[PDB]
Amino acid sequence: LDELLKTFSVMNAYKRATESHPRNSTAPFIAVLVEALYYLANELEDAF
Amino acid sequence: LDELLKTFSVMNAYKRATESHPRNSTAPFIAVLVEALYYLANELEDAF
Amino acid sequence: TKALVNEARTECDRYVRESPRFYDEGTFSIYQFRQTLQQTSQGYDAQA
Amino acid sequence: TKALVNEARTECDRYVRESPRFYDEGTFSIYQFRQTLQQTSQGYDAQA
Amino acid sequence: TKALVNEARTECDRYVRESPRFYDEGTFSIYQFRQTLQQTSQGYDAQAIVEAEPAIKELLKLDFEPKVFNTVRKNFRQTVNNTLKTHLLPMAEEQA
Amino acid sequence: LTLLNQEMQNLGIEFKKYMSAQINDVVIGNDREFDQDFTKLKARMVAR
Repeated sequence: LDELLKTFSVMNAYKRATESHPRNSTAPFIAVLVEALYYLANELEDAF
Repeated sequence: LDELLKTFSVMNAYKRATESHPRNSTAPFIAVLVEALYYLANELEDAF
Repeated sequence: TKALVNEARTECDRYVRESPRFYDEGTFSIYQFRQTLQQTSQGYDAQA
Repeated sequence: TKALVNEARTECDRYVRESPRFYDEGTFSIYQFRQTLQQTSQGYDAQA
Repeated sequence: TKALVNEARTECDRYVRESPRFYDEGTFSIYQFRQTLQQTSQGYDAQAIVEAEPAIKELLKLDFEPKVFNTVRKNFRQTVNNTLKTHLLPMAEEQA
Repeated sequence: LTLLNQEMQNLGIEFKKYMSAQINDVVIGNDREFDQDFTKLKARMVAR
C-alpha cells in the first residue's frame, strides 16, 4: 500500500479513464478521483 | 433535450454505473454525476 | 454523410467537459451528500 | 481456496465507497479545479 | 451456495465474543451469585438461580441487539450482491 | 458458411448482454420479485 500510493501519478489514473469509455475521448476533471479509487482498490485486491 | 432531461432520474444513471464496471458492485455517490454527463451526452449525440 | 457525421460527433464530445457554470454553490452543493452519509444512509444502497 | 478468495474480494469491494474522512476542506478542496478552469487550462488537456 | 454459507458462518462466529456492552454494572452484576452462594443455595443444584432469569434476559438483549442489527441491515446486503456478480459474469463469459 | 459463423459470434456477444442486464437489475432492486423475497429473509431473522 505504501509503495503503491507513493508512486501514484495523475498520468496513470487519467490513462484508464479514456480506456473505460470507448466512445468519449474527453474525461471531466472530476473523473480523476473516481478512477483513482478503482485503480488503487483493484490493484490492492489482487495482492490478497 | 427538454424531454430528455425532464425525464432524467437518479434510478437511470446509477443503473449504468454498475454496468460500466464489471468487477466492482458498489459505486460512490460522486459517480452519479459522471454517468449523468455521458448518459445525457451520448443519447443527445445519437439524435444528430 | 461521413464528413458531417464525424464533424457532429466531434462537437458532441465537448459537452461532456464541465464548464464553470456546471458548479454553483447556491444552485447545488456537492457536500450535501455528507448529510446523507452522516449516519443517514445506513445500508450500502442508493435510495436516500 | 475458493471460500477465502470470495471472502477477500467481498471486503475489497468496500474500500471503493468513500467514507466521511475521504472529504476534508483543509486537506483538499474539490473546487480548486475552478482555478485551473477559470481561464487557466486553455486546451482540452490534463497537463496543468 | 457454498460461498455464501461459508461467509455467513464466519460472521456468525463473531457474535460469541463479548463486547464491552455485554457487561454493565447497572444492568446486571456478576457478583449477585454470591447472594445465592452465601448460605443461600444449600444443595448442589441450580434452582435458586432461576430467580435471576428476568435480569439476564435484558442483558443479552442489550449485547446482541446492536450486533445482529448491524450485520443484517448493513453488512449482509453487500455480500450477496457482490458474490452473485463476481461469480456469475465470469461463468457467462466462459460460456461464450 | 461464410455467414453462418457471423450469427454465432453475435450470439455470444448478445448472450452476455442479457446476462449483464438481468444481474444489474438485482444489484439495485429493479427486479421486484427479488426484493419481495429479500425482505422476507430480514423479517424472519429479526422475528427469530
